[PDB]
Amino acid sequence: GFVGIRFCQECNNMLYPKEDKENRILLYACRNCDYQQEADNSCIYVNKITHEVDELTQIIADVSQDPTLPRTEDHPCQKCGHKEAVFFQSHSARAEDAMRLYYVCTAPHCGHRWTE
Amino acid sequence: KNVTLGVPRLKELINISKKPKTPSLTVFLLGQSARDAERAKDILCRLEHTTLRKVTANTAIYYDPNPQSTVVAEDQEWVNVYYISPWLLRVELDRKHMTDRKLTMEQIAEKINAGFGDDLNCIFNDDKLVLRIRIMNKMDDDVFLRCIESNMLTDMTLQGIEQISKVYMHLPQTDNKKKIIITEDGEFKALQEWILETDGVSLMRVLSEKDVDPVRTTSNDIVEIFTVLGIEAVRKALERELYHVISFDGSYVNYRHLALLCDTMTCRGHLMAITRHGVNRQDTGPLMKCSFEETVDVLMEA
Amino acid sequence: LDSFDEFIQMSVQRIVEDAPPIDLQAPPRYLLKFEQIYLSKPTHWERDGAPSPMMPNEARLRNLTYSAPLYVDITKTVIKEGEEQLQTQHQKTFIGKIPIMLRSTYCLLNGLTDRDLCELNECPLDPGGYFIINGSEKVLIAQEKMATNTVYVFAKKDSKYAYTGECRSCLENSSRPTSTIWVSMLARGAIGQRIVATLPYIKQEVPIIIVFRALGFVSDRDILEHIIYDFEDPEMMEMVKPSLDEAFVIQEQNVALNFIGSRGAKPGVTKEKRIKYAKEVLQKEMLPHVGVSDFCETKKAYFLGYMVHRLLLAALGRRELDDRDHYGNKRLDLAGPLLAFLFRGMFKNLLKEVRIYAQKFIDRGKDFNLELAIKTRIISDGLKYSLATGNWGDQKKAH
Amino acid sequence: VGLVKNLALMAYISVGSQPSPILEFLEEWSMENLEEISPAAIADATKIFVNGCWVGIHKDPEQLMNTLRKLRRQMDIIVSEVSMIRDIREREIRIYTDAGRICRPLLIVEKQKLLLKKRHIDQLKEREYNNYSWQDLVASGVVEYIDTLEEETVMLAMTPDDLQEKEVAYCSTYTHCEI
Amino acid sequence: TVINNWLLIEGHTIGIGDSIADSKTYQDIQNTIKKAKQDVIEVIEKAHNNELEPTPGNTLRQTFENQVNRILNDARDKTGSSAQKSLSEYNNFKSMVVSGAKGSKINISQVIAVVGQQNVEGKRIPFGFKHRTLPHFIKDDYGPESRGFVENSYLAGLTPTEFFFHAMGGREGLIDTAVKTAETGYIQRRLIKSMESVMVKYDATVRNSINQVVQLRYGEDGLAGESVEFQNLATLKPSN
Amino acid sequence: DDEEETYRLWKIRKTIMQLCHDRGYLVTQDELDQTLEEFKAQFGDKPSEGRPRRTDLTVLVAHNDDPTDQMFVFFPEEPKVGIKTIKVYCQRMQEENITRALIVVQQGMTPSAKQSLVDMAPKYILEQFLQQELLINITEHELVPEHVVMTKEEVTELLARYKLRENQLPRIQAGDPVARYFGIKRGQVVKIIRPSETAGRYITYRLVQ
Amino acid sequence: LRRNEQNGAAAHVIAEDVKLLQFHVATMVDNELPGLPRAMQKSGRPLK
DNA sequence: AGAGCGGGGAGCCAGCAGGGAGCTGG
RNA sequence: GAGGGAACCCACU
DNA sequence: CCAGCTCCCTGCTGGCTCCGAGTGGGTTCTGCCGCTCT
Ligand SMILES: [Zn+2]
Ligand SMILES: [Zn+2]
Repeated sequence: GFVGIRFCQECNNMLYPKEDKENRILLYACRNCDYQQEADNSCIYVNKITHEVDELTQIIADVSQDPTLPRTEDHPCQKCGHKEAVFFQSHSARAEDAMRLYYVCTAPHCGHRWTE
Repeated sequence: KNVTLGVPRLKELINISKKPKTPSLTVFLLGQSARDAERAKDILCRLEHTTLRKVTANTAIYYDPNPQSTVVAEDQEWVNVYYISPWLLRVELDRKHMTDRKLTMEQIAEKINAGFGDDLNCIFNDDKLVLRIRIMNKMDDDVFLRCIESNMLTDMTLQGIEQISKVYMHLPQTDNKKKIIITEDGEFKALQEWILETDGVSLMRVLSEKDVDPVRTTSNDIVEIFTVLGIEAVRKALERELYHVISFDGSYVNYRHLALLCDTMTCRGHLMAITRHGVNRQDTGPLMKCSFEETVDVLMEA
Repeated sequence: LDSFDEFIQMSVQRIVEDAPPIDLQAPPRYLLKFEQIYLSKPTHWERDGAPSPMMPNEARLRNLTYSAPLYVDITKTVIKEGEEQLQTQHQKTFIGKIPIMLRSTYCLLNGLTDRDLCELNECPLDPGGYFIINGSEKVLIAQEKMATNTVYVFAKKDSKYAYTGECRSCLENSSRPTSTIWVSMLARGAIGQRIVATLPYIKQEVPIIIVFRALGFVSDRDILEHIIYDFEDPEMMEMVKPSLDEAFVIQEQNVALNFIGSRGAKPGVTKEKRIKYAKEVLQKEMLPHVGVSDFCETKKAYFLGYMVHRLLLAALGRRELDDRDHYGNKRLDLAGPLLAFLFRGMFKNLLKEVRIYAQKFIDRGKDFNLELAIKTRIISDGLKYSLATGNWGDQKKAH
Repeated sequence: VGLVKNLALMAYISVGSQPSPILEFLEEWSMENLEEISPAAIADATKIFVNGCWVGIHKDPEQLMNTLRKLRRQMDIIVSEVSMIRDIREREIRIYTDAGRICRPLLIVEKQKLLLKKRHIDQLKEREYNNYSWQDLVASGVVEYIDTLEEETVMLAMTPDDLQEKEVAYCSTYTHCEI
Repeated sequence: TVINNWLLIEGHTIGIGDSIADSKTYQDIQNTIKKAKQDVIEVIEKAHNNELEPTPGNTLRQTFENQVNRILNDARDKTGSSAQKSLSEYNNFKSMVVSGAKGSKINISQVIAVVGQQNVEGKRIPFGFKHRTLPHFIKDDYGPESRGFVENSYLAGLTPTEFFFHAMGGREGLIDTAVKTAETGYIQRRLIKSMESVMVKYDATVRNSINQVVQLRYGEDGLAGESVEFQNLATLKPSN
Repeated sequence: DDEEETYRLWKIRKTIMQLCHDRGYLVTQDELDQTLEEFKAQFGDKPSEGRPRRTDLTVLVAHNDDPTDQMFVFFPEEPKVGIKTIKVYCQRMQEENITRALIVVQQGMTPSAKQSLVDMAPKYILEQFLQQELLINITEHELVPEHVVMTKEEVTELLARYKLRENQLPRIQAGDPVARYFGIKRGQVVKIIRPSETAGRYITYRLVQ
Repeated sequence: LRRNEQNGAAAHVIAEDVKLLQFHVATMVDNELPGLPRAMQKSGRPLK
């Protein structure tokens, strides 16, 4: 589970993690000023070595408007039943181990993306 | 295998280069380990460099001040079986990379306890492959755990040898790297035996290794063979490398020219590069040296 | 022909307009302003002095240079103590001779029919597109360059920087030498990987968050609004975190400009002069194309954050690295841009010499003639030398 | 070798233009300036670059690109040599008006049909009579100049035999055709 | 002299009729190319539907590229072999190839059957655009005609994409010559200056200018290299 | 682990036996081919426990021609080796009156230790040899040809046949791995026998520099 | 320099003129030494 | 007034700043 | 019966 | 005792030299403009 950058509400800087031993709990403290805050998550950091599998969250629906993309009729959209979908490979640096085809529905107002 | 040939390899040969573009070893195996594939794979795995980063799926850091009540709540049972800094390092190892390296988790754990001298304690269990790291007893402990986590990921060797980035196992179909034996009938028989190719040079460790042939295992690195085996050995290895470069095209050069070049580069006991740094540092006269290169520098020197 | 026509119709006029005016003081005050150019047709002046329309064959045979005189309107205002401004208008002052591309708009072969060309002993199938310098036909080979004002992210191999964003920022609508900024990222070989910025005329690396504070954004939230546009992306947060860690120690704007000015070409001994040097670098010299005037800091900060964002997109593998040999990343300096670069340099030299001469004649004298002030040999011989030799610059720096 | 090159026959290096009329059109065509936006609007919008200067963002990039191409194809506010690129995946629109860009004319294809009809050829059989010329062919929206960075988003048919197709047509979204 | 004056009687030419193949051979070459292109499409469908199993030592790109290149090289080899089997004894391309005077069977294959795959830096034609080799292809097109397989011969003539990809391929050879000249010359100069003074002395030893022994005998046997010949040892290989 | 380090100790001991046999020292045929079973039975199985102990592995050999010409082979317990260690071992070499020894270190010696070795070299010859370097016999490699250390009479006969000086011969460094294997000093000449593609056999000579 | 040391002269002009003498002699011997300006002909080209 | 004259990469070698035994010194 | 150099460009194999 | 303490090991990094052979042909340039003195 990823953790983002949390901000001090007074001076809008970055909250650094810290512990207080008396309560012995994790509190996020700003160090531009002297503000502290209780941490909702005990997660401080996760490193995700082999969790670059997810790519569908990087696709936008606007690629259905690309004239240079290949179109197919044999993969209907599950979300709306439109026959035509553009398909493409992943445009990332993690593509070096995958010929995975991602499909995007070409019908406007739907923009559904999937794989196989 | 992306081995270099032609003009750039000849340049790396006559200019005695400490950094070949693709350094390699030709590891030959002894006995049954040469014959069957699985023991040769054992040899490969014990030569292949494996850090923690290769076998790790995730490393996460937690604030878990009470291990009796784990904040992850998926590790609770065996932590309570075993049960300190409040900072937890939870390491999840990927299943397939855990299996194909033929590792078991206690080997990893004893590697950490050996490397850090039990300054930091390690709990482990699997059945999700999970280790847990805490630090036993102003440069805050989460930042120290950051630092040791990066040290575990990058500069920690589990198995294998550090300079060998990759190992390719293959069974040669040609007689150039087959095992040629003389049978009891008296013929020459070519035996197909599994050989390994590497992407780095650590030839001394590899030669010392279990079931590796200490006789025929060789490198393509000239400096490394010179440092490990001597000057007549690097004379023969340089002969072999030059012959390979020349005869890759099928072209033939008489042996005496190669022998004369190798004898010239190995006559004075060290590897004399075909450069100004090798030729201009002999006991030749100043006029030959100035005719070759760095004319004014040589003439001032004389 | 089109590039030369743009050079003459537009580029020399904008070079004259772009020239700052001559302020000279002893003290009497002298302002010199260059307003409107005029280009005649190619004419020859013999030793008798009568102007004649010069044909291209005459230039080829007699080893002349096919050039046209360039006249400019100059206004001189004199400010005296207790006396109003004096406005003198020198109309159509000769300042040099521009070589004319053959069969261009201002060539004498323009608009001529094939019969008219054959009466002039010119081939109608001759394309034009060249100059006649000392009777020699000289062609300006177009020169490739990387495209300006565009962020390109590469991977410096065998370097201590893993990824490097780059923008040869050049001010549009004006001729001005390009200033390159390098927002880059260190290699893993440091607890984190930090984003850094290499600035023009700054001898040392300065971190990017210090620069963002130096344009006047002290909150990390304000800076990250310019760098990261969607806060629901954690990985780009994880890579921007080491920069905030390395640049936390500077928290306000003035100490940030001090940190910038600490390693210029000449560090200012006065802290206030260091702050002024930092303002001059961060405004005039860092990303000139997004803005050059005062109070243009938000557009410049947005473009710098875009450059950092592109760098982080490449470092995530989320966007492909740019190709140097991709030819949409290249521009072709034709005769227009090349001659405009030359003419900017030589007009700067002409202004320098006129300013020196008039300072000399107001330091001991009281007035100067402006006709004697302008050395037309500067523009004329510089254009003639660069087109004749091909060594494209100044004569004394030809190596 | 490979360092000295030669132009192709119909290649034309762009001479340069001023960004000002395109900027005035963009300001009055629903583009929001960077000074007057909150940064939160940037994430789902399309950034607009004019000669490499980020001048604002737009919410409907396809309609803006269609309007821009329609303006260029009739020799309106945008002149014919201006390059207009939509990085659709990257959510950017780059407009280039500067010099040095090398472009070439291409036949515009709309709905698998050339906009070049027989009336254009019949008019171009009599240049010396009708005063119809190539510039009239550009002004009719039939051909347009595409440079290298714009060519990386167009879909070219080598011949009009490609526009007329069957079976696995390979492509039904041709935008341009080789002359 | 004798053979050149007999050649006035016999005569020797090359024409456009030596590059013509049979109609049956044209059909065979077209069938081989069609089948191989269909095989490449099948491998593309296998990789796209995630049914391509990576091989030891290779990534998925490397296995896909190796398998596609194996299919295309098998196509080029089979079409070439069909082209040479089509040749008559009166063919002049064959006449100069079997004499060894000029050309190879690869030239006959390229002229008659298939030019083949055009490679830049040992790989197929790279995606110089955004995932396209040329703007005449769709994005992420890994098929043969997109990535530089010229399915035409030199007599058939190349299509414009094939022409451009073949120009990309030939520019590689021009560059390799023009940049190998200087490095090879520097290597020759360094070798000469390293061994210029080494010579066989009158006691048959091989010594340099410092009179230091490099070899005790030249080539370890004391023989000159212009008179030694390839021979076979008759007692090495046979059994006991 | 005790088993693998016992394997290393056995292989080091076998390599030292082969080395001492190559130097002319009297090493019997039984201890040339000492198997791992025989090493385990004679010395032990658990070095960390201490049944094979490195100071118990110290070898003493004598030359074939000269019985009083003896060489020690020491195996220090500690991984590094410092000045007190060479001082202890050299006092031991004094009290058997032996001038030659090998020191098979694990990790290595500090620079002061090697400097002390060079200082005491005129009286007692002490050769450092890392365990990693001794885990194989490099003279059994296919690249290393047959080295034979020449006697002084043979060197003088050589230089009279080829009318040569010492500096006109090819050279080999004293720090060469084969030169370290044979324990040869400067001024000695090594006769290298190697096979030849053209001649069959070729004999080179190398002066130690 | 001979004129300057023949009469009375300051130490700093002597040191500067010694610097010029050293530069001229060194550029006669070698005209590509880094960190110092190239000795040039009055046309602008460097000397050989 | 006018004339001649003063005035790009790729690979080595060396040199510096940080290590870490360690004899001399309580 | 023989009085310039240098730089740069183009080309040839 | 144990803290003090010198002297050879490693490593970054700026200086520094090198980058095919042989041919034609061309052009432009060196050698430059203010003077101080009669
Ligand atoms: Zn705060
Ligand atoms: Zn849909």
